[PDB]
Amino acid sequence: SMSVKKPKRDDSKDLALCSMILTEMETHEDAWPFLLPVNLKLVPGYKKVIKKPMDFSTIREKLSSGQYPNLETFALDVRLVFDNCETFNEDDSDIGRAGHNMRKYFEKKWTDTFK
Repeated sequence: SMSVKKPKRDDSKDLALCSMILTEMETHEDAWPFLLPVNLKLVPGYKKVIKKPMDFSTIREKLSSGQYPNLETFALDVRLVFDNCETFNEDDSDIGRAGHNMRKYFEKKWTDTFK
């Protein structure tokens, strides 16, 4: 509350560390469904069904231009990429499986880097 603060967690490396995580996501072999925005002209249903499209290139541009106020807003956009994938793709598909694998990969890097 006013003039009563919890001890200051060091957040000065968060930007660099989120960039490293995102690099590792970009270079994973199952990243290919997620590297670029879904083409809304060429994928029937996507525009109407997926209210907030997100992809790694879009996260990379937001990261690079100071559009994440903190590390939690960054994790929300990464998770959105996988939540979107699960909304649109059967679990038993190459893309569905890719999404589950990437989410698992991300969540471990996240816990190990920050928790």
